[PDB]
Amino acid sequence: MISLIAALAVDRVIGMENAMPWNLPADLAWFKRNTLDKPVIMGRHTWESIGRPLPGRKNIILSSQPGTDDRVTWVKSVDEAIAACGDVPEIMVIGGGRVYEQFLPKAQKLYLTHIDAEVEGDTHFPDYEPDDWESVFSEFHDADAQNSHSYCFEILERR
Ligand SMILES: NC(=O)c1ccc[n+]([C@@H]2O[C@H](COP(=O)([O-])OP(=O)(O)OC[C@H]3O[C@@H](n4cnc5c(N)ncnc54)[C@H](OP(=O)(O)O)[C@@H]3O)[C@@H](O)[C@H]2O)c1
Ligand SMILES: Nc1nc(=O)c2nc(CNc3ccc(C(=O)N[C@@H](CCC(=O)O)C(=O)O)cc3)cnc2[nH]1
Ligand SMILES: [Mn+2]
Ligand SMILES: [Mn+2]
Repeated sequence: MISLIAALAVDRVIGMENAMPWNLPADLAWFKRNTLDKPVIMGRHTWESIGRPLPGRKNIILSSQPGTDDRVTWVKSVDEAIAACGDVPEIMVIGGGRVYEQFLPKAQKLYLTHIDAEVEGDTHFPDYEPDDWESVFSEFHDADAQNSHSYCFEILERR
C-alpha cells in the first residue's frame, strides 16, 4: 500500500521557493507520528529543502542524477523507488509536487492537513477527483499560542 502525506494551504498550495511558508509544530508532530518506522519517498527538491536524513525512516530520494549522499537511498524511477521499500505494509510518499502527481494514481490513502493560511506559492498538491475518496478521519484544531493557524487533519481512503 502506498499513501501520500501532505500539508495544504488555501488553493492546495504546498510550497514556495523550495520552502514551506508556515510553522505549525502540531502538524510536524502529526507528520512524524504517521511516518516513523516506515519508508519515505521524496523528490530531490524536497530532499534539499529538508536538508538532512529523517531519523527512524528509510529515506528514498528520486533523482534522474546520481546520488551525492550515502546516508539515503537514491533511485531513478517510480518503480525502483517502490521496489527499494521492500515488503512493508505502508509506503509514505512525502512530496513534493511532481512526486505527488506521479504517485497519486497508485495511492490507497491520503493523509492531508488543511491549513487555514493564505500563502502565495509556486507548488500545488495535485487536483484529485473527490468522488474517488472517502473521508475516514477528520479532526479540527483552532489556532493557539504554538500554532498560528487553524488546521484540520484528514485521512482519506480510495473507495
Ligand atoms: N506542504 C507539504 O506537505 C510539502 C511536502 C513536500 C514538499 N513540499 C514543497 O514542495 C516543493 C518541492 O516540490 P517540487 O515539485 O518542486 O519537487 P519534488 O517533487 O520534491 O522533486 C522534483 C525532482 O524529483 C526528481 N524526480 C521526480 N520524479 C522522478 C522520476 N520519476 N524519476 C527520476 N527522478 C524524479 C527529479 O529530480 P532531478 O532533477 O535530480 O532528476 C525532479 O526534478 C518545495 O516548495 C517543498 O517545500 C511541500
Ligand atoms: N502533514 C505534513 N506536514 C509537513 O510539513 C510535511 N512536510 C513535508 C516535507 N518537509 C519536511 C520538512 C521538515 C520535516 C521535519 O523536520 N520533521 C521531523 C521533526 C518532527 C517534529 O518537529 O516534531 C521529523 O522527525 O519528522 C519533515 C518534512 C512532507 N509532508 C508533510 N506533511
Ligand atoms: Mn557507497
Ligand atoms: Mn490563518
